[PDB]
Amino acid sequence: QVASEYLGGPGGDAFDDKALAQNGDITRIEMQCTDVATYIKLRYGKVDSRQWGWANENCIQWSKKGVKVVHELSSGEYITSAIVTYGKYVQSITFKTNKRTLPRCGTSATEKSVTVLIPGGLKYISGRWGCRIDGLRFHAKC
Amino acid sequence: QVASEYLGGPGGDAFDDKALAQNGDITRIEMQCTDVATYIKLRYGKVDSRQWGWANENCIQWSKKGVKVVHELSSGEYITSAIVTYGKYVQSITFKTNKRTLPRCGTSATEKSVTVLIPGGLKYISGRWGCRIDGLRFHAKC
Ligand SMILES: OC[C@H]1O[C@H](OC[C@H]2O[C@@H](O)[C@H](O)[C@@H](O)[C@@H]2O)[C@H](O)[C@@H](O)[C@@H]1O
Repeated sequence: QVASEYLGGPGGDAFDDKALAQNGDITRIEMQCTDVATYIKLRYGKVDSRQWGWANENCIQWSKKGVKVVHELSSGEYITSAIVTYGKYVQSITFKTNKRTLPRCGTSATEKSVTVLIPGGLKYISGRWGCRIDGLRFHAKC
Repeated sequence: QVASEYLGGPGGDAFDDKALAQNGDITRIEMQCTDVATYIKLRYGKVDSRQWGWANENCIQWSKKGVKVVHELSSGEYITSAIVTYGKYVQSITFKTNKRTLPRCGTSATEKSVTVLIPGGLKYISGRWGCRIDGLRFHAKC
């Protein structure tokens, strides 16, 4: 088991997709994206996780909601890196796969930025969520 | 395996330690360091690479030379982060391991900076070299 540092802060509630990943490779990314990323929801084989973020419509009181973005992954497509900007929360995420680069979720990229290599491809994520994505940790197929 | 983007420029000649890295984990880092890093040379298990940089002493016409810096890694110690400043060439390299942060090689850090995280540890480097380190790419273990 290989995993990155946790990137983000202590708000929200912890989540962990470890068990759900026993379904198989990530086949889809769903996010909600505005000036910042407000939720993430990956699909492991055929099974989605819960929506990790945008806990309720009342969250408009603290950030914009944004637009739902989906990337359906093709067979043999694996997420191999993530550019993350973060501070108190995850601000923006830019995934790259072994087949293509994907657009950034979160138009603002002003906080500290790191490029996380994800050896063997991303296996699953853990982190913290509430009205947005408080933090993420990337667990690799290695 | 998964790799970072290529950081640097198109000068020099390509090198790639992939085949050498079959000989083992990185056990040693050697660099030549002045205001910029002028060469890099890793050891994989017991097997040293060629000196990637400072092709000859007349290279002093185009940059300073620097001092030789050796870091021996303990068993189970691996490089989990590389902060690189770069443009036309690699300017500076700051390696962090799971045990300690190593000093920057290259006292000047004025060029574009990137922080590459390598969960599980760096496996090997590739890049381009001549009088100095034209560029580097970081390869993970899977
Ligand atoms: O590795 C750097 C560089 O090394 C050799 O070039 C040395 C210098 O050549 C001068 O002609 C030039 O004006 C300088 O900019 C170069 O640093 C090597 O031949 C070259 O390919 C490399 O980029």
